[PDB]
Amino acid sequence: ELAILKEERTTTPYLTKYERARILGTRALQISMNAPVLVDIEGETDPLQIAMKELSQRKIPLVIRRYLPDGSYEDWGCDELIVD
Amino acid sequence: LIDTAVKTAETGYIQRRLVKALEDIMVHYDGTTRNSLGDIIQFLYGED
Amino acid sequence: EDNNRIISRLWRSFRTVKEMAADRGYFISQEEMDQSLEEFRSKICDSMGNPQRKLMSFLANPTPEALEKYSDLGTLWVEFCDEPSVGIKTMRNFCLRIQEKNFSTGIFIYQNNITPSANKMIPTVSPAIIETFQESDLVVNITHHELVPKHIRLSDGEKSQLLQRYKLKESQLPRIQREDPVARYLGLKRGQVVKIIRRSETSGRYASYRICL
Amino acid sequence: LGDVELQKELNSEYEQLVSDRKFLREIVFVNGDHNWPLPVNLRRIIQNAQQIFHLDRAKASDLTIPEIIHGVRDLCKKLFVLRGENELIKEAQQNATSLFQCLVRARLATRRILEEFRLNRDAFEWVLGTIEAQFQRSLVHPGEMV
Amino acid sequence: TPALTVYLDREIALDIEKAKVIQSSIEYTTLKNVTSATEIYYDPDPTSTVIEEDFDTVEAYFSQSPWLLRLELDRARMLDKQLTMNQVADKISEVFSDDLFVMWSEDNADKLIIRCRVIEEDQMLKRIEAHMLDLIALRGIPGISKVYMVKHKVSVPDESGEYKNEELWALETDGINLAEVMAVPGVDSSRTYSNSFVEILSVLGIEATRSSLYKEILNVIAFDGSYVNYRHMALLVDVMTSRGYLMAITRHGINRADTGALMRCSF
Repeated sequence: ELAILKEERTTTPYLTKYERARILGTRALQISMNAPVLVDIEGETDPLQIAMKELSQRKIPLVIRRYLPDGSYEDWGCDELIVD
Repeated sequence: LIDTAVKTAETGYIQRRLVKALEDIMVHYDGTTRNSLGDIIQFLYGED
Repeated sequence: EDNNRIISRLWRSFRTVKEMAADRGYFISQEEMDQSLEEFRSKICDSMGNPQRKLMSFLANPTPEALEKYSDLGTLWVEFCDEPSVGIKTMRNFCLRIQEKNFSTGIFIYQNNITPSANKMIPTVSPAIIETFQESDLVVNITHHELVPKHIRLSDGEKSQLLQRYKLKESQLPRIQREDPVARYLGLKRGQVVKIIRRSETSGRYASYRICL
Repeated sequence: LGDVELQKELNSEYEQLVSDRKFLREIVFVNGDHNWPLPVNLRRIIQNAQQIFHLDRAKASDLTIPEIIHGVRDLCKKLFVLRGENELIKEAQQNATSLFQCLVRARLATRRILEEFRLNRDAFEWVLGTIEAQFQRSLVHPGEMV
Repeated sequence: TPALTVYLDREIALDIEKAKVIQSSIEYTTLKNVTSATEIYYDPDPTSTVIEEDFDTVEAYFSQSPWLLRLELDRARMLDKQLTMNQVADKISEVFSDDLFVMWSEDNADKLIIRCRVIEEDQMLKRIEAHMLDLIALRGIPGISKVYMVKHKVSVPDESGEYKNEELWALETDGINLAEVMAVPGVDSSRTYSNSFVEILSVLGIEATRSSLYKEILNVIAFDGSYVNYRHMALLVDVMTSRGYLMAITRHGINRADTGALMRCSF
């Protein structure tokens, strides 16, 4: 109903700056509060740096839910979104 | 000197009014420019 | 002289009205919009040169393309007011003539004004719909001024699909006053949606929708 | 020299440009001012391609006109602004990129490419990919309190 | 600053003399301008006058209450506006028919005098004199104090396809009357523009209002030499007229919007 099926998704597939920032902050928080890390850490002890690297590898388990003006939403995966 | 002193406050007031007027307009995903209620002012921001 | 300029103005107004009727979807004979000034003089202006307003009324009918596109585009009657001023009796008899002739749409043109009492009973001829236009207001066609863009009405299917596209509500769209001069010229009615395409210096052709009030 | 199947493609593209010039010159810009803000600068992309492949000298181009016009025509339909299969969506897409597509064609004309730029095949491919990506990043994002 | 920019006909735009004629036509010179003096002479005898300024002229022209309303005119004004005194008499005739007999001198007479005879009345004569000095319009659209024979330069395409300058005459005015002027013959009625976008809304609808508003804002900002991205000013105007009427940016228009109360309250 408010959801829209993945076959007919119409929103842009690039990841907007706001989505980037929100995902980075959310993940870095989670990372910084005992959340598992989906990629390797070598020298970047900074949780924000860990989040940046993990996004660069497209290994972040978060789904964006964008709200259409009407009220309907669609579900994009951080995996599928084309990160520039 | 007098001219500068007068002009500054008036410019501040006008800027305040404008900012208050448009403060709610944002760009949704559909590419249309709507205020809070959902009115559509531009269907494609700036026409591009 | 004064009469000559008066006749020229009357002819220009008549041309405006004819073009308006053409635009809304109603056919006219092609040469008629091409009607020259002096043939207008002979056709209407008296021996002394005085015009004959009753000699101006006429009829028009929907073009089949517009007729099928717009379902309700019914017979249109036009008429000029003989009286320089308008009273209740004139509008009463005009409404009766419209009703008897059974024209879904009628247009009245005065010269000076309409008494407010007469204006009051204007919307009292439903479902037949009536309108008025001052003569001077029709000297120059506005849709042919540089700034004005070209409005286009939509069909029920077109407007419905448009609203389905954005997932909207009829109120959510930009609104154009039904008393907007262009709205009158196009005989706009509540709930209709007219699309305006505009010369945009960032994409050239920006298509703008509007709803009427 | 003297061929026709190429002459028809060239004629089609030239007529497209003639129509574009008429449209712009008679509708958009009445006075004649041809300087305006538009997205994704081109001259820079052209000269970056030139440098990246050392495109000076009079070395003959090894690029077929049909490939050039095929890419250009294909490109004009790839500039995504609204993504969806409704007719109105497609009409809006067309309306948005009108002047940008006009600019693109004004630049990447076969004569222009082959003489003033003398690109090669891979150079042209890179130019097209670059224009695509640069435009795609140049969009207003959702949420901007414009 | 009410001002109009009136485009002349292509023929007249390059024609200086026809531009002058058209301007003279539009210019709203009323009888108040032309009048030079107004004196009430009590002429007991309707058949003649006891005043030497026009005694010979009125007597030669000849072949009720006796109060006479006698007014003088300035030759320079009539000749400069190109309208002759007999036309003034005629116009007085149409406006007031026959309540005042209009006896008119000749241009060869040094003082151009139009005589009015009435048909307690002494005050009524002065009242007629006042109403006359004011409520008679000779020529020109109402509301046009003055008009300017502004010259213009415009880019024009040429035969070869180039764009070439072309000097064209034009009329600028002080005073705004949009609907009436377009119907004045000798003027391009498809382009004429006014500086008061309110009249644009009144006459040429809303979209023309949008465009005129944007043009005015752009001119105001850019006059110094600055520049602003067009999209911003476009957003401003298109918000200003989203509902269809000028949502003037103040407490009234903003608050008169039917948005949430918390919004309009804070402002």
